[PDB]
Amino acid sequence: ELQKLQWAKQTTSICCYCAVGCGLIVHTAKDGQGRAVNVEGDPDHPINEGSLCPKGASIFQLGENDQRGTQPLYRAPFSDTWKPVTWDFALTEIAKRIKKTRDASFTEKNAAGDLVNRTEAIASFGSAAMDNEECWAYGNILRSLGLVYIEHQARIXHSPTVPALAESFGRGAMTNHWNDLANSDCILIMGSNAAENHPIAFKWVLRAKDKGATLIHVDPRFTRTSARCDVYAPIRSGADIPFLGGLIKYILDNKLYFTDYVREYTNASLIVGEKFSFKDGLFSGYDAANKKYDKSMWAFELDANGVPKRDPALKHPRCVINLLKKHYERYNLDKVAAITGTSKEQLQQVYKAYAATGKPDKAGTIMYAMGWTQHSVGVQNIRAMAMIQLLLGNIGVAGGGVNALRGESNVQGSTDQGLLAHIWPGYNPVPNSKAATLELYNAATPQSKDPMSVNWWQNRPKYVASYLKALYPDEEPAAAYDYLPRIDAGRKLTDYFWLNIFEKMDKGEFKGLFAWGMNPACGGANANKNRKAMGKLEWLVNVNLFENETSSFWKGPGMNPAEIGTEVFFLPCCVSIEKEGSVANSGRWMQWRYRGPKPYAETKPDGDIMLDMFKKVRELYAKEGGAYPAPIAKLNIADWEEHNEFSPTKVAKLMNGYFLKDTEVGGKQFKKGQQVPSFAFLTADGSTCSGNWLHAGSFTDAGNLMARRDKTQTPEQARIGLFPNWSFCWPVNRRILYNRASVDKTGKPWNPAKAVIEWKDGKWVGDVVDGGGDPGTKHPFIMQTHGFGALYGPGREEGPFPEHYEPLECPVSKNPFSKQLHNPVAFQIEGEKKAVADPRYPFIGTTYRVTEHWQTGLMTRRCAWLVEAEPQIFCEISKELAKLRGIGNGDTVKVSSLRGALEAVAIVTERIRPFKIEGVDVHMVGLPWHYGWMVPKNGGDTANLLTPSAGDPNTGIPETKAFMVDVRKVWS
Amino acid sequence: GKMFFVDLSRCTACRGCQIACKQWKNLPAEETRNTGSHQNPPDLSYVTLKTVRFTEKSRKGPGIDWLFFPEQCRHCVEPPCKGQADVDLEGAVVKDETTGAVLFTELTAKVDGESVRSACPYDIPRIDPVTKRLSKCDMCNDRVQNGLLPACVKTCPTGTMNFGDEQEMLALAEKRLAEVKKTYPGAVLGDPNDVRVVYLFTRDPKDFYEHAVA
Ligand SMILES: Nc1nc2c(c(=O)[nH]1)N[C@H]1C(S)=C(S)[C@@H](COP(=O)(O)OP(=O)(O)OC[C@H]3O[C@@H](n4cnc5c(=O)[nH]c(N)nc54)[C@H](O)[C@@H]3O)O[C@H]1N2
Ligand SMILES: Nc1nc2c(c(=O)[nH]1)N[C@H]1C(S)=C(S)[C@@H](COP(=O)(O)OP(=O)(O)OC[C@H]3O[C@@H](n4cnc5c(=O)[nH]c(N)nc54)[C@H](O)[C@@H]3O)O[C@H]1N2
Ligand code: SF4
Ligand code: SF4
Ligand code: SF4
Ligand code: SF4
Ligand SMILES: [Cl-]
Ligand SMILES: [Cl-]
Ligand SMILES: [S]
Ligand SMILES: [W+6]
Repeated sequence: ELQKLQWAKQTTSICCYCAVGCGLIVHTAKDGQGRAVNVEGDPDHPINEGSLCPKGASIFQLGENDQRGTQPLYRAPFSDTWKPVTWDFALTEIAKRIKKTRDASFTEKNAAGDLVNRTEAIASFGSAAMDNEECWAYGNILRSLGLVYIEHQARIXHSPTVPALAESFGRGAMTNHWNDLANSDCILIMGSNAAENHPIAFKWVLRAKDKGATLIHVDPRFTRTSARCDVYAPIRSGADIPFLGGLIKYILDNKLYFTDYVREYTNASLIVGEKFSFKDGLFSGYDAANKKYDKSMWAFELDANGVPKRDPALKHPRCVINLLKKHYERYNLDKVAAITGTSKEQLQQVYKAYAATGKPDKAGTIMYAMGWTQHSVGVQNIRAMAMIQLLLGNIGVAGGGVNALRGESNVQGSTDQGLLAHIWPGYNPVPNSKAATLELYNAATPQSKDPMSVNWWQNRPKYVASYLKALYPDEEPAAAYDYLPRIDAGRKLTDYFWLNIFEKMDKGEFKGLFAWGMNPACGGANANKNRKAMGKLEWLVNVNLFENETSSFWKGPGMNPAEIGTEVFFLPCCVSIEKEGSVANSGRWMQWRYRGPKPYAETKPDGDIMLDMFKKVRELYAKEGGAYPAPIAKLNIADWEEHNEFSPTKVAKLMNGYFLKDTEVGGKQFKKGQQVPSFAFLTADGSTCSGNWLHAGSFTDAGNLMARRDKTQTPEQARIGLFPNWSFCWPVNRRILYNRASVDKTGKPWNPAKAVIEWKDGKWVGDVVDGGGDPGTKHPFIMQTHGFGALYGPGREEGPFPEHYEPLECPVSKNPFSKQLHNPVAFQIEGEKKAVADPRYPFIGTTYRVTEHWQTGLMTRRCAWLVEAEPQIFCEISKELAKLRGIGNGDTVKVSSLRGALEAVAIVTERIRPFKIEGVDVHMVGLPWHYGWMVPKNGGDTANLLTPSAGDPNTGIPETKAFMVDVRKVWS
Repeated sequence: GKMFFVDLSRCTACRGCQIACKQWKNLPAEETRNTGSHQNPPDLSYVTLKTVRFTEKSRKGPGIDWLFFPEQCRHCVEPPCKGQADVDLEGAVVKDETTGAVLFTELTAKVDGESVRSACPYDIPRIDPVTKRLSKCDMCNDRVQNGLLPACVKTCPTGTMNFGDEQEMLALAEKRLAEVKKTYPGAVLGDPNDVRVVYLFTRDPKDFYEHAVA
């Protein structure tokens, strides 16, 4: 027996860092009664098999960390010191501040006279770091208080993936899962540094390569990923659409597309209306004065039955696939090479290797993340790759898909729970001010008259009614609908998102902010604006593991505490191994984890903090009365607690849902109190509650399916690694989305050796089928109104096809693709200066991660083994730029933009080379964003001092991956 | 006895192994600074038994050869370190003949530490300036005695790290060398008949580290 592990109890957990979702084994002293003594990998877990990267391997140091918060701290207005306070003081006073601010700001009706019942003077940020049950409860607390400004990591992360992939396929999530990568014939890693940022993924990537896959890395930098790939090609930051449109042209010109898949399963055959056109970089319907498109100009031509017209011959000039060929004909190799910097030879090599996967018995996959999302064209970057995958028949297949790699351990779950301003849990839209009734809300859902179109969102009334019953079980759904706040129908949606929240805050329009498990003083683009704007708050509640740049922004760089009136409450929460609950990984696997040690010192799990705070608000309303108290007073919080604490188990069962009365549904009889077995059995009439329809099926009368640790598989399942009995994925355990597209009209797989589903002896075997129906009876994309993979996607803010636009700060003021330089509807704030081919800021700036740190480094800058490996902010530059500026390797340099400046250590490397753009060498400056002024000594500050608060018009994500800077040697 | 086979053709320099070694032993961190490299700590030391060394070599066309070397004691079949320690005081360096581990004891404080380091053809031993004790990788010998993998082998995400009985591990090393040579024609095993940590280098081992091989 090992001395180290003697008299220690073993429990399982899931890594608190990235969305791979690796399993842990925790040992806790004194048979569970003491501190953690050891944290390492779970050998039985099917994803990591005991492996951990340096972040997972250091969780012991994170949890058992003498720098962790111990109890609440209070910073009075104009004070330079924290005062330790009790939980009771902190939460009593926070309840007073919430209520004072709500009672003064609450609006029953908007200026138009429409009911909105909202509090506009409080915002909340966070958090993908909380458990799923905590995320769900948190969003419901905030909406009961009337908030609409509710955001988190997702906004500044994978927000553009959701509309990009929902436009394309019907859903926003990663389509496949980590184990499935080993099934791929060609893995393109592009806009991702997976060997550093999803390290255990490389177990499965390299297994693909062992079985004959080609691995391709396309990145402005040569990284630790590039070192292990077969093909490495550079690409200039912000030049993805040229590269991807060139591959569309290549596939169409060479007839490398999967003809039958494209004809049957994509919208290739649909006829676009005569009002659609594109000229000189603008689609039809551009309103120059309002910087907006009239998207009605992009509509399909409809038949007399109101179904889009189709030409199965693919001959009509207005067929999607003919308009697609016409759009991408400009993307020839010479023009793509000239704008990307990528040689024609390397473009041909990558295009040939990847487009080879258009064969039915071959599968290509894309692994992407922030290199694609964090742009003013983030949605369109992703759309272009979704279109490629559809042309090649890679959607729905093993080893294929769009592997949009989620970031935080539960950013999939926090998005699923609606911690974004535009969505309730389960991707039901937040009502706008014109949806005056639940009937008017439901009438917005598109209907189909195509009998082969499943159009599954027609079930939305069941999900919204069951959600309103989860919150307000005593009320009819139509009555409860009036409790929840509404956004103004008249406004751009981006007015409600992260960047505009900070702009409003800088104008003094917010009294209070919750920084709940986020560090916006470091993680938000244009961090100088953020740090200044937080001093215009009356109060800030920061919930986090350590004191940090956000909690303590009032004593940050250049700040005078004596001039800053913001009252701050710092509330220390528990680490992941100190609580129970679920996290949803990038493949939508909802995994249950257990407590090892008790909470450190006087720290609390987020669920208890938010429930105790909310109960204090409810008690204060009982004492005083106030603004429209009903939504607060009536909220069903009985179901969230057991033994006077937050109950992960009870909240998870409520999220799944249960029957409030005896009900007959799907000709089955259910009893009051039974769990809902799946979302198929939810009702619109108030019989069922379900906090989140996607969770209906996760926690049934059979028990907690998220807690399953069964690696049992049928032969067909084990051939591709579905592990359907390991945890539970939404929706209803469909591990590979869109898997009806993986079979022909008879239900035979395109690629039998890697079948996902297969029609055998009158049933679908393998994965859970994504949409019920016999073979050939339904279009395969069941969440799409029309049923098809969309090559042409007319719901996007800057058009139905991707088109190259330069980054909003760019090295050239020419675009060879068209007259249009920038995204003509981009999110931007008037007055904010942009460096466009400015010789004062002549270098491309981009920001990215290293294996050893996490996020803003709030967590990992406290972990001595990770600081040891990567102690300081660095600046990566080529030898050629180093020579131009007289910078030696290891020298101190100053990187500057229009918005800020910071010092870093130069890393001079051949891993970065010039980008030859129209014959002219363009130099880049790379920075990590893991550093901040609080800790460690000489670590440096945030790269977000440099980044622009401007970006994608669809989702408001900032362009943190492509801006402009200068670099200069520091002589000190 | 046991053996590591370390397939450096699979290494992503994640440093999982570097952190896992410290977590298992509860080792302290060094004071480090960035001097123009991801590599850190820059060297083995009394508190650092494994560091991943990073070396960049120019290659024609885009990209480089980025060579990663997770350095540790090689657990020599016949360790010179022990021969030298034994000149000053026996019992400073002992062998586990079941596992093959070579093990430093606290009696290293009473031998000439610089001479013991000089005797190592891999330049592995490191001396504590305060106590004069020597440290290095101890093969996670107590884990191995208890039927577990070494911490750095268990943690590795890529199949770079492999551990098992010497006959199976040398057969695996020769099989993998033949396969990797299809892509990396200068691939070689490091001193495979002399050591219990057998590295597969993708090119001249001295490009990975000056003391990569004897
Ligand atoms: N080690 C580590 N892992 C993490 C995290 C972490 O902090 N540390 N954070 C987690 C989170 S929240 C997320 S969202 C994921 C993000 O994971 P990634 O997206 O992998 O993260 P980054 O390193 O920011 O960006 C990936 C790559 O984009 C490249 N790049 C820069 N500009 C461009 C461009 O315009 N186009 C293209 N094609 N590439 C470009 C960069 O050089 C970089 O190598 O990582 C998660 N995992
Ligand atoms: N320049 C630039 N900026 C970026 C990015 C980039 O690539 N470049 N990446 C963007 C992306 S993808 C993301 S996701 C964001 C991240 O931005 P933030 O979310 O602000 O980053 P952090 O706060 O560092 O990381 C998440 C927080 O979760 C906290 N936490 C951990 N466990 C718990 C818990 O149980 N409860 C609570 N309440 N808190 C907990 C951690 O302590 C940590 O502070 O940054 C974005 N910003
Ligand atoms: S950070 Fe990601 S890859 Fe690393 S151990 Fe955690 S879940 Fe696994
Ligand atoms: S854990 Fe494995 S892949 Fe990571 S650096 Fe160590 S040997 Fe290389
Ligand atoms: S075998 Fe054990 S002591 Fe040696 S490097 Fe690996 S973790 Fe460290
Ligand atoms: S590598 Fe050096 S320290 Fe390790 S056993 Fe061999 S001679 Fe001794
Ligand atoms: Cl203080
Ligand atoms: Cl030893
Ligand atoms: S994230
Ligand atoms: W993220």
